[PDB]
Amino acid sequence: GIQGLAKLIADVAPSAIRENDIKSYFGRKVAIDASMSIYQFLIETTSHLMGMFYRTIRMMENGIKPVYVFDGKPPVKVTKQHNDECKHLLSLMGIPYLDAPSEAEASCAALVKAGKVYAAATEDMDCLTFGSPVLMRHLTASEAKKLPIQEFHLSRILQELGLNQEQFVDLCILLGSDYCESIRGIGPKRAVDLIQKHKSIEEIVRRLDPNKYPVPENWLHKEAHQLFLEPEVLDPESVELKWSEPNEEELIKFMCGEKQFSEERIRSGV
Ligand SMILES: Cc1ccc2ccc([C@H](C)Oc3cn4c(c(O)c3=O)C(=O)N3CCOC[C@@H]3C4)cc2n1
Ligand SMILES: [Mg+2]
Ligand SMILES: [Mg+2]
Repeated sequence: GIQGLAKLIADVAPSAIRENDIKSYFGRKVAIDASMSIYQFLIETTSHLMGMFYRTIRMMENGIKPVYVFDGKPPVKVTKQHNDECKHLLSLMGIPYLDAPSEAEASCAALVKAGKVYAAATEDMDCLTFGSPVLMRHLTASEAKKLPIQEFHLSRILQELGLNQEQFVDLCILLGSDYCESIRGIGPKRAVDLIQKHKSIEEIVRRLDPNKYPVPENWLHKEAHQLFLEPEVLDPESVELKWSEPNEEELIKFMCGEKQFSEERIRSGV
């Protein structure tokens, strides 16, 4: 995640965010961060299946064509069983899924950048740092929250901030990422100003007062910078997204027979 990034974009580049009704995404393909979704559904339980079933029905009823992306090896805990059960449900629902080689959000970004889908759906702001042109938030949110879809357009973030993607990555590192430490005492607005002036963490560090703003020791900022700009992602040319007919009888055998959900409920959803 990126600490304070959504708040910063709302304060300093508000035209990069649009709040939209779910009906406005008719006909669009979306790459869902399935790993972040199942985690949210979990926050033997069946809420990973309840969430995946109902939020997927919601997307399809609004004309959205979702593809679910699952995490691979890393560069409340979601288990192999949760992922396997969700994939089994997705297959019987006729919804496509992809296994990312590493972070799902980086591979959802790759699908958007390649033009395979319109947007990446995740609450994780790392998706923008990994370079997704469009990020949609609150797509899988409970109807109890009645949240609009919060869409971020990365090009307008870069445009309002007067930055390229390399500089934006260094800004996110200074904001506080999960790949390395940030510099203590430099807040979000000061980090924007420093990057706009000096462009890189390298040019900032050679200027900071070591008495005032020392940098972390064994700082992995170069490795973090490289992972965001060149992430390990799925090859979008190997992807052909297809959606098929849900298998109602098998969905009943799995959700009702094996997982004890209501038959009338599952049948009405199918
Ligand atoms: C509830 C909630 C809503 C939004 C949130 C945004 C960001 C974050 C933190 C700071 O960052 C991340 C957390 N996670 C993941 C990320 O990539 C990540 O960057 C992730 O992939 N998974 C895999 C499945 O297991 C859970 C993890 C969750 C936590 C959040 N928590
Ligand atoms: Mg992340
Ligand atoms: Mg993730």
